[PDB]
Amino acid sequence: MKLNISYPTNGTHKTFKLDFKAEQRLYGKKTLDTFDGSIIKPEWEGLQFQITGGSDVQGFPMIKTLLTDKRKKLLLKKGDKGFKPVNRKGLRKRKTVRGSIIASDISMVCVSLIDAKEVAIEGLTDVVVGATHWPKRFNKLKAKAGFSEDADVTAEQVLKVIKDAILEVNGGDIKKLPKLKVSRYQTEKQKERKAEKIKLIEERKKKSEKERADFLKKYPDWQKKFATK
Amino acid sequence: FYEGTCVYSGYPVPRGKGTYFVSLDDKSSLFFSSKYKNFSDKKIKAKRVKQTLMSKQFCGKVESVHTEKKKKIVVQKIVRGFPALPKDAVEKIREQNKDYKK
RNA sequence: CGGAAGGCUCAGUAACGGGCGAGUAUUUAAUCUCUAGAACCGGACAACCUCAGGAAACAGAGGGGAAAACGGAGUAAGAGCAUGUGUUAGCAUGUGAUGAGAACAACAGUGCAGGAGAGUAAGAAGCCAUCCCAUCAGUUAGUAAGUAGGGUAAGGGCCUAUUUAGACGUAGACGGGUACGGGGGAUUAGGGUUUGAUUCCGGAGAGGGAGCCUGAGAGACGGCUACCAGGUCCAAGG
RNA sequence: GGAGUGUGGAUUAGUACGAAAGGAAACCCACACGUGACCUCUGGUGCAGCGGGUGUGCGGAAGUGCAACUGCCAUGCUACGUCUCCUCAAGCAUAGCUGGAAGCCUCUAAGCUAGAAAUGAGUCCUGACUCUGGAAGACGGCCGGGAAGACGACCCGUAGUUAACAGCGGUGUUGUACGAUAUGAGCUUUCUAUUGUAGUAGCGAGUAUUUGAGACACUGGUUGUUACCACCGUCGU
RNA sequence: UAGAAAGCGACGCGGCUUUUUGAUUCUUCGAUGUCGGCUCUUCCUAGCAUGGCCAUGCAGCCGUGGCGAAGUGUUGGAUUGU
RNA sequence: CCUCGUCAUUUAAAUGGUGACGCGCAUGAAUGGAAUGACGAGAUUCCCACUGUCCCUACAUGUAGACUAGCGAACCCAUUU
RNA sequence: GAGCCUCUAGUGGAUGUUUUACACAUGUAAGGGAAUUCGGCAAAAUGGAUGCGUAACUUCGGGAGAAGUAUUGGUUCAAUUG
Ligand SMILES: [K+]
Ligand SMILES: [K+]
Ligand SMILES: [K+]
Ligand SMILES: [K+]
Ligand SMILES: [K+]
Ligand SMILES: [K+]
Ligand SMILES: [K+]
Ligand SMILES: [K+]
Ligand SMILES: [K+]
Ligand SMILES: [K+]
Ligand SMILES: [K+]
Ligand SMILES: [K+]
Ligand SMILES: [K+]
Ligand SMILES: [K+]
Ligand SMILES: [K+]
Ligand SMILES: [K+]
Ligand SMILES: [K+]
Ligand SMILES: [K+]
Ligand SMILES: [K+]
Ligand SMILES: [K+]
Ligand SMILES: [K+]
Ligand SMILES: [K+]
Ligand SMILES: [K+]
Ligand SMILES: [K+]
Ligand SMILES: [K+]
Ligand SMILES: [K+]
Ligand SMILES: [K+]
Ligand SMILES: [K+]
Ligand SMILES: [K+]
Ligand SMILES: [K+]
Ligand SMILES: [K+]
Ligand SMILES: [K+]
Ligand SMILES: [Mg+2]
Ligand SMILES: [Mg+2]
Ligand SMILES: [Mg+2]
Ligand SMILES: [Mg+2]
Ligand SMILES: [Mg+2]
Ligand SMILES: [Mg+2]
Ligand SMILES: [Mg+2]
Ligand SMILES: [Mg+2]
Ligand SMILES: [Mg+2]
Ligand SMILES: [Mg+2]
Ligand SMILES: [Mg+2]
Ligand SMILES: [Mg+2]
Ligand SMILES: [Mg+2]
Ligand SMILES: [Mg+2]
Ligand SMILES: [Mg+2]
Ligand SMILES: [Mg+2]
Ligand SMILES: [Mg+2]
Ligand SMILES: [Mg+2]
Ligand SMILES: [Mg+2]
Ligand SMILES: [Mg+2]
Ligand SMILES: [Mg+2]
Ligand SMILES: [Mg+2]
Ligand SMILES: [Mg+2]
Repeated sequence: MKLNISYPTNGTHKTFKLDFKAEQRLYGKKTLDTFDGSIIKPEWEGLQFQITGGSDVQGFPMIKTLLTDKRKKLLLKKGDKGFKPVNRKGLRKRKTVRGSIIASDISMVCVSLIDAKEVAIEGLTDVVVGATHWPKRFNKLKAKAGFSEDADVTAEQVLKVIKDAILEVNGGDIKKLPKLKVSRYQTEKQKERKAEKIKLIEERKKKSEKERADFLKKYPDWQKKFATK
Repeated sequence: FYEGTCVYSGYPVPRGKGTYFVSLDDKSSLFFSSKYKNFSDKKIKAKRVKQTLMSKQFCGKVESVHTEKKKKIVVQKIVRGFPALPKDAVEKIREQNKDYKK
C-alpha cells in the first residue's frame, strides 16, 4: 500500500510505502476521518492528518458518499466524480466504484497534513511554492495589488505589479514579466461604444414619436376608417 | 477472531458459530442464528426488531456512520503565493501596498 | 453550430396505411420585413502544475485560472384571474406568480437580447375508396353518451368520480387467414384479366421486447439503461 | 467373554513384459460399514422462563380463568453432529536345508528354516479362593442432597467457604413494563361567567419519549439477618 | 493346432447325502394352532468375495483346474399372496 | 386349460392396468345380448397435492404401571423339575 | 335448541410418593417424499362466505361446489343495500 501526502501551506507532495502494522491501524477509517501521525510512524506526535480519497487495487475510485466496504455500479451524470463525458451532452453511464470504508482492497490512500508543527518532514517542509496563473479579473488583481477600497486606473496597478516583479524577483531583467491583462474594467474603446448606444436610443425615440403626430394630422378618424372590415 | 458480521441483525459473529446461506441469485450471506434467518424469510423488517444493532442505529440510540456529518479541515490565508514572485517579496510588497493605499 | 437529414429494407400493420379538400383546438432553432436593448457581483469545470492508481478499458488527491459558459442582485418586462369598454385585437382599472440581456473587429464588417406578422416543419382533425373464409351470427361494458375535474403544445374516455343504457350487425358486425399503400407495369380492336420489394410521395423498423436523458425537434440505436437469445478479450478481478 | 473388516486415490510408471495393441507389483492419504464413548459446535425437542392474538366470564384499565392457538428460548437428552479401532509366539498348505534306507539319488525315515484374514497369549470387559494394614470402640437407622437410581444399592454432607432469604458484583433468556406525557387518517362544536365579550372543548385504532426497559433464573464472589450441637438399635473390648 | 490325461472324457462300474418328491403307517383324533413375509440369534461346508500357495494351452492384463482354511462379508428395487 | 398367450402403450425394470387380435378347454341373445348418462361406506390401475408409512429414529405431555396405607380374588395342580 | 364461554337451579373421594422399562390416549421434527406394505392401512393436506372463470359426455333434466384462481382483522369516513 502507498500513502500520498499533501501539505497545502507549502504546496508540496510526498509518497511513501507503509508497513503491515501501520496499514492495519488504518483499516476501518473513511474519507474525512482524522488521526494523529503517531499511529503511522514512531514520533510524528501531534501532527494531525485528514483522509482525502484513494483507489481499489482493481483501479476503481473510492467515492466520498458511499458508506460501505464494497463495490457497486452507479449511474453517473456529468459533474459526478469518476466519470468524464465528452462528445454528447446529457450522456449518463453506469460504472463500478468503491465505498469509502478502508480495508485490504486499497492500493493507495491520499492524505492532507493540516499543520507540520515543530516537526521537520522531509520534502513537505523544505520547499515553498506559489500558484500557476494570475488573477485576470480586476477586483481579484486589486486585492493582490495590496490595495483595498480605493479607486485607481488599472495602469497604476499594472505599473506597481510590473515594477515590483523587476525589483523583487530579478533585481532588473526581462525574465518573468508574464502577460498581465485585466477584465471587468472599462477601457477607452468601451467608453466610446457605451456612449454610442445612448445616441441610438435617443434618436429612435424621437423618430418613432414624431410619426404618430404626423399621422394624426392627416387622419383624425383613424379608428372609424380602419375598423370597418 | 470473528467469523464476520450478521447480515440481518448487524451483530458480529464469533469464530466457529453461525452459518452461510447461498441463494440462486449467486450471493452468499452470513447469519448469527436460525432466529434471524427465519425473520428474513417471513419479511419482517429488521428496523422493527428493537434489540438488533440495526434498529438501535436507525433510531439513533447508538452512534453510527450516518451521525458523523464530517467536513473538510479549513485552512487560513497565506502570504500571496504567485508564480515567479518569491514568497518573501510578497510579504514585503503587500505591506508596501497597504501603506500606499492608506 | 451540426450529428433527428441523406443511405438501407419491407418484418409488423385491414389502419389517419391511401386519394381529394380545408387551415385549427396547437408548438416551431435557423431566415425575412417592421421594430428594437443605459445592469452589478461571485464561485467552479476542463486544460495547466506536483505527486500518482489499473492487465487493460478507464480513473484519483492537492493548488491556481477564464468566457458571449454558469449562478445570484437590482431592474425593465410579465402569465393567469376579475370588471368596464371595444366580435377581437387593443385600451382602462384592481391584483400578481415569475423574472432576464453579446458584443467584438475595423479592410472596413460580423454577431447576440426582447416583440408583432410572415416562411418552413410537425401534432390532431373532415369527406371518400379499400383483400379472402358463413364448415366464423351475434359482438362490445371505457364499451355508447352526459356533468365535473386532472393531464397535454393542444380537441377528445385521453384518464378518473357519480348519473343514463346505449353503440354495431345478413347492404356481413365480431373472429380467423393474408397484405407496406399509391403515382405506375405487362397483355390488350372494344369490354376486360393480371401484377406493383424496386429512380417520385407518404408510412414503419434497426437481434426481440420495454424504459429514457439532452435538445427547437428522438420514445434516436455508427446515444444511454435492464432483461431474453446469442457472441468477443482477459492478468479471472473485470 | 472378546473385534475391527473392506474399498479407492497417489507413487513405483506409461516402467518390466510384448511385433504391436495394450500393461502389472510395499510403505503414505481419503472414505464406507461395524464397535465403544461424548455435547465444545450444528440440527431436533420445549417440561422451567419471557412475549402475541381470537370467542366469552370477573363494572373500566391493570392483573387473570376456560376453550385452546401461536413467536422465541436456559439447563438436560439426542444424531442428521464430534472423537475412536495393534503387537507377539507356536505353526497349515506349500516351497526348501542337511540325510540314510539303497556306495548314486531323494523335503522325511531322526533332526532343522521360512510360512495364512486361521490358532494361543498381551493391551480390552467380568472378578473364585486369597494376600497386606489400622484401632476399644466400630457400624447401621433417623435428618438433608445427587454426578446415582424401579425398590434396595452407589456417591456424599450434618455447627460449616453449611442451608435459606436479601442487598452489591458476575453470567444468561425474552424484547422495551405500569403510569404519565406528547402526537395521530379523520369526525365534531360543547360548557361557564353574563347582552356583549371573555372563558371554552369532545371522540379515535395506532405511534414516539421516559426505557437494552421490566420480568425471570443460576452464581463453587462478597456483606447482613435467621435456623441447626440430638436420639434409637446391633456387634465387640 | 502336436499329443489319451493343460482342460475334457462317450460306453460301462462303485459310493455318499437327506436340502426334492415318492414309498410305508411306529407315536399323537377327552386337539402338539396349518403357507409366506417381518424381527432376531446361532450352527454346517460341498469356498461366491477377501488372505497364503500348486498346475497351466501361465509373456503382461484378464482367466481356468486344484490344496490348508468357516475370522469378516454377501445389498436397494419393478410385476406376483407366493 | 395350455398361460406369466402374441403385438402396442404406461415404468429404469411390469406374473399388474388400458388398447388391439381370436377355431372361444367350456362366449352368446327376457336361462336375456350389446353400447352410454346420473347415483354407489361396492371391486381394480394411474397422476397431482400431502405427509414419521419408510430411510432412522429422537424429545416432551396426561393415565396406568414400580415403591407405600386401607381392602382383597380366580384359572390351574401325580409332582421330587 | 351445532361447538365454545357465562346467569337461574343443581353437583364429586382406595393415601401417600416426581414416579425406570414396556404400554394406552395425544403433540412436534433437518434433508428426502410411498423407497414402506398384499394394499397409502393410519395420519397429513383441503375446508365458511364473496367474486371471477368453468371440459368430455348426456335420457337435455344434469355433469357442477367440475376443474383453476383471488379476497377476508382493527380504526375513521362516505353511500344507503349495491
Ligand atoms: K466539444
Ligand atoms: K424455532
Ligand atoms: K491483477
Ligand atoms: K449439543
Ligand atoms: K438444544
Ligand atoms: K369457570
Ligand atoms: K438450539
Ligand atoms: K519358525
Ligand atoms: K481364551
Ligand atoms: K481388635
Ligand atoms: K439419605
Ligand atoms: K410504556
Ligand atoms: K425503551
Ligand atoms: K388328531
Ligand atoms: K393361518
Ligand atoms: K480362495
Ligand atoms: K461364515
Ligand atoms: K405379463
Ligand atoms: K404391460
Ligand atoms: K353352452
Ligand atoms: K349359452
Ligand atoms: K330365444
Ligand atoms: K356402498
Ligand atoms: K411421562
Ligand atoms: K398408582
Ligand atoms: K335455547
Ligand atoms: K348455541
Ligand atoms: K406404493
Ligand atoms: K403385490
Ligand atoms: K389393514
Ligand atoms: K340433441
Ligand atoms: K368429474
Ligand atoms: Mg430518412
Ligand atoms: Mg441494396
Ligand atoms: Mg409481411
Ligand atoms: Mg445573467
Ligand atoms: Mg369509472
Ligand atoms: Mg412498391
Ligand atoms: Mg426510428
Ligand atoms: Mg430504440
Ligand atoms: Mg441512424
Ligand atoms: Mg412451558
Ligand atoms: Mg453455600
Ligand atoms: Mg427334512
Ligand atoms: Mg394346546
Ligand atoms: Mg393330548
Ligand atoms: Mg404348544
Ligand atoms: Mg474343505
Ligand atoms: Mg400391484
Ligand atoms: Mg384386455
Ligand atoms: Mg350363459
Ligand atoms: Mg420431516
Ligand atoms: Mg422440512
Ligand atoms: Mg419392499
Ligand atoms: Mg384412510
